[PDB]
Parts: sequence; structure tokens; C-alpha cells
Amino acid sequence: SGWTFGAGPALQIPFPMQMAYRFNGIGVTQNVLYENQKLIANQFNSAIG
Amino acid sequence: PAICHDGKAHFPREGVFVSNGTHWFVTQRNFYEPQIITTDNTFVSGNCDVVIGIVNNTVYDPLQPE
Ligand SMILES: *[C@@H]1O[C@H](CO)[C@@H](O[C@@H]2O[C@H](CO)[C@@H](O[C@@H]3O[C@H](CO)[C@@H](O)[C@H](O)[C@@H]3O)[C@H](O)[C@H]2NC(C)=O)[C@H](O)[C@H]1NC(C)=O
Ligand SMILES: *[C@@H]1O[C@H](CO)[C@@H](O[C@@H]2O[C@H](CO)[C@@H](O)[C@H](O)[C@H]2NC(C)=O)[C@H](O)[C@H]1NC(C)=O
Repeated sequence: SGWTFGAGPALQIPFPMQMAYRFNGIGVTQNVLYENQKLIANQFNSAIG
Repeated sequence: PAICHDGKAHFPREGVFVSNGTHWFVTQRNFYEPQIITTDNTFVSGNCDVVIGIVNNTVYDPLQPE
């Protein structure tokens, strides 16, 4: 649900779209995420490991 | 997540791509004000060969009528 469940009713949203919105919040265009997704996922998995 | 019109992509400038049963629209995040997909609402960058979950659809043009 992203951050919506902290204000009103919980609203569903796919995870890659949520990450695109989060990138859009630090001054980076969203097309960066959708063009480099497998690499970002692998980096996240390695970081959490 | 995106729309591939002619070998390219079309990401929304501000808002999300939302479809009812048949047609497609672009709308705001926190309200429901559907609009027709035009070249003003979208910016093109890419090749629609790497985006996952893209749809074909079509995008209108305001310059051609005039
Ligand atoms: C999903 O949303 C779209 C956008 O509104 C719906 O398409 C629109 O549906 C209405 C209702 O059928 C159409 O209005 C009708 O127009 C005909 C003339 O073509 C008129 O004789 C009828 O009395 C009525 O006013 C409207 O034209 C149509 N939009 C377009 C661009 O054609 C669509 O119906 C929605 N999905 C579903 C499953 O309903
Ligand atoms: C979106 O358009 C592309 C471009 O035509 C379609 O890809 C072609 O689809 C035909 C029909 O199946 C194939 O014969 C071609 O080999 C495809 N070309 C490529 C480069 O993939 C695609 O199928 C369309 N998608 C939808 C959902 O309509």
C-alpha cells in the first residue's frame, strides 16, 4: 500500500510502481527504474543479505 | 507502467495510467479526474523493449488537427 495506509484507507499498488514514485521524490525521473530493474533488484538482495 | 506507441515509451509526466474495462486514461494520484492520453501528458524516453508490463495502446496528437 505504500504510504497511503498511514493517512486514510489502505490502497493497493504494485511494488515497482511504488519504487518509481519513491525515485520521483528525490529528483530522479522514473524512467531510470523501469530501464534498470533487474540490476536494482539484485543490488537490493545483496544489500539485505 | 508505460505505453509503447511507435517503438518508444510514454511515461506519465505527473499521474498514473488507469484503465476501465476497455479504454485508457491518465489521472492524478489522489483524486479521480480522467483525461485523454495526449503528447502533453507524457514524455518519451526509451525503446519499449526493456520495460516490463508495457501495453500497446495509442497516443493522440494535438498538432495534426490544426
Ligand atoms: C470506460 O470509460 C469510457 C470513457 O467514458 C467509456 O466509453 C464511453 O461510454 C459511453 C457510454 O456508452 C459512450 O457514450 C455513448 O455515446 C454514444 C455515441 O457513440 C451515444 O449514442 C450514447 O447515448 C452514449 O452517450 C461514450 O461514447 C464512450 N466513449 C467513447 C470515447 O466512445 C466506456 O464505456 C467505459 N467502459 C465500460 C465497460 O463501460
Ligand atoms: C504491440 O505492437 C508490437 C509491434 O507490432 C507487437 O509485436 C509484434 O507482434 C506481431 C503479432 O504477434 C508479431 O508477428 C511480431 O513479431 C511482433 N514484433 C515484435 C518486435 O515483438 C506486439 O505483439 C503488440 N502487442 C500487443 C499487446 O498488441
